[PDB]
Amino acid sequence: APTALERVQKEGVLRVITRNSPATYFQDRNGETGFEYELAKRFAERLGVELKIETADNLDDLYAQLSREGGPALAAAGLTPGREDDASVRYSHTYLDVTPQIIYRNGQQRPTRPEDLVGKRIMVLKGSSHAEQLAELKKQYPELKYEESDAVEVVDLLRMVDVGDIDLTLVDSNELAMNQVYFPNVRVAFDFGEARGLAWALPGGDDDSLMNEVNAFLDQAKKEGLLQRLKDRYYGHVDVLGYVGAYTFAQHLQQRLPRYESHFKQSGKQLDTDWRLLAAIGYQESLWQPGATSKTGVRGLMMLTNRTAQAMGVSNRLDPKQSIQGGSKYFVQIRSELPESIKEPDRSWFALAAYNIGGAHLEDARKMAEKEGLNPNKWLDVKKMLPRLAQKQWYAKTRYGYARGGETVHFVQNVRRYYDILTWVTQPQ
Ligand SMILES: CC(=O)N[C@H]1[C@H](O[C@H]2C[C@@H](C(=O)NCCS(=O)(=O)O)[NH2+][C@@H]2CO)O[C@H](CO)[C@@H](OS(=O)(=O)O)[C@@H]1O
Ligand SMILES: CC(=O)N[C@@H]1[C@@H](O[C@H](C)C(=O)O)[C@H](O[C@@H]2O[C@H](CO)[C@@H](O)[C@H](O)[C@H]2NC(C)=O)[C@@H](CO)O[C@H]1O
Ligand SMILES: [Cl-]
Ligand SMILES: [Cl-]
Ligand SMILES: [Cl-]
Ligand SMILES: [Mg+2]
Ligand SMILES: [Mg+2]
Ligand SMILES: [Mg+2]
Repeated sequence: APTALERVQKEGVLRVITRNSPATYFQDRNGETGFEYELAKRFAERLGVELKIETADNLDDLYAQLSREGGPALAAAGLTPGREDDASVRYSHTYLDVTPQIIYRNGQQRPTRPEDLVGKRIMVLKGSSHAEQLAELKKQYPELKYEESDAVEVVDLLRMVDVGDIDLTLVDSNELAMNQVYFPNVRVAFDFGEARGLAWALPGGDDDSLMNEVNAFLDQAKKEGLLQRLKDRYYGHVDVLGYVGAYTFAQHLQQRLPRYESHFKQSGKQLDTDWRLLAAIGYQESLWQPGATSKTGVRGLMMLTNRTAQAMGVSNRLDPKQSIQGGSKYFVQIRSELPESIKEPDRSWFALAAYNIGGAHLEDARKMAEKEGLNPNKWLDVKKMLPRLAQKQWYAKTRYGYARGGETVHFVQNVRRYYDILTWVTQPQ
């Protein structure tokens, strides 16, 4: 009889079940994203098969699907293995350590240990390891009360805390980091339990043909730095922006962006470009503040120089609509002017670089890349060269000389992250 691996290879497709959420798998007009989506896509490529994503609305359904006749090959969904073995399911080697955290609302008193969870309105996801944690606690503190939802995602639980619908929830630290940027009031109360490893889940039984390939792949993903890169993209917001930076973005998202969103959308539509990337530029430049001012005379929401403003037909840099339109037009123009050899998505990142440092200094970095045997059409390569423009040992012999290339790297990195954050916004219940 055909093995699990042989079935997949024969069918030419790897069916992967997951949750529908930015952390795992998420659809947006510009494509599909998610930590689990990208990791599973790489695994399917390793196997030389097509990835087919299936989703479940809660964990019970996810595990039921995995254990059904005709079910998917594996589940990739930020799964925490249960405390006890169950014949219905087997787990891979773990690929991410996360820490469960009790989450509370700033403005209310912070519980600091498990006993403080008594007397609170708590909600967690049904069928979760988090629910098990509380069930175990309830044996010690019978007055403990908590509710379980089988019809929402973690973003919804965190929103409930943010607006005061509940007092507390319990989530994985990576989920908190990803969502901190949406909820200005949520805070970590304390770490509840030891860190644990997330793992892919396979059907029960004694067929190890696919499992061994999964584990070989995960080890390779770790070695290549793929796990780290995905971790940083999806779960790195607090690591990179800082914790205060993260919940401060959340405040600005709630209070400032609604004042300007229509302008960004208007400009994006007329320029045929994603408004959320435009908005991300605006956040990095001014934190969405139309009266902002840099040290060097640059002003406004999109931080246009007077030269750029004039060139774009901006007559008032301090007017949010004009700044947005001018900055957006400029970004689009310089993206269009990039060498044809630079392809998307890299092309957009090079355009961000040029927005900040100008096309001339950017060309110097591309020339440097080529000289170093790197690919001048790949952003990740040229990004390595940009900081050299701030160092005399490198910039003195370049055509255009000194430039703050380190700043530019930071600029592009931050805008790309804010762009992701805006793309991953979901609607409340
Ligand atoms: C939107 C805009 O006006 N960008 C201009 C950019 O300003 C940057 C400058 C930066 C800035 O002022 N950073 C702060 C420096 S400091 O903290 O005040 O010292 N912010 C602006 C947009 O990202 O400088 C470059 C390079 O000269 C210009 O390229 S060039 O015309 O081809 O030379 C580019 O036009
Ligand atoms: C140290 C730091 O974090 N500074 C931030 C500042 O960036 C400066 C230039 C820096 O990193 O040294 C940043 O200000 C904007 O930075 C972008 C480039 O990333 C510039 O193009 C803008 O002109 C700058 N705007 C202003 C008003 O200075 C701001 C917020 O993004 O935060 C600073 O803490
Ligand atoms: Cl999420
Ligand atoms: Cl620099
Ligand atoms: Cl980057
Ligand atoms: Mg749902
Ligand atoms: Mg999980
Ligand atoms: Mg210069």
